[PDB]
Amino acid sequence: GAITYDMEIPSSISAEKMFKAFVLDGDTIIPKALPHAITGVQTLEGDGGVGTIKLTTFGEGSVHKSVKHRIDGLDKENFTYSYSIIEGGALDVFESISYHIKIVATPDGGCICKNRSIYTPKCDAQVSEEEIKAGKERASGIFKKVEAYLLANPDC
Repeated sequence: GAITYDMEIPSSISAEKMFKAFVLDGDTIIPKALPHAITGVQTLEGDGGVGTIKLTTFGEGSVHKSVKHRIDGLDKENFTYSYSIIEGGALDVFESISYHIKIVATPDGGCICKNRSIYTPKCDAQVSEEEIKAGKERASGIFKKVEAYLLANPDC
């Protein structure tokens, strides 16, 4: 089938600005969030919206130098965001890789932000604990460097 793993994050930035900083503005913030194994991020479409394609590229300790993914869906009623890997070396081991954020407000001027990944094998791979734990540290780094970017620069 397809296997999946999740994490939940308390945040104070607005749910739109959170995902905007997380991948749309991710051109600097994702490199700064994972400065060892990531080296760069770039857009490959009319940006920001659904059906935007995005490059992400990698450094030391890395199985593949690059991957491409899409901004796949967004639902600002309960701010769910889909984003999915479409080509590049992550799909050498896997048939498809995908991701799911969910964001809802609090009574305290913030948000609760859940994040998740989905891995579809070529009917063989088990999914490695390495990307479960690195996925936590990488997504955490983004949710921290995004709030620190918007601490310095909320006017964007």
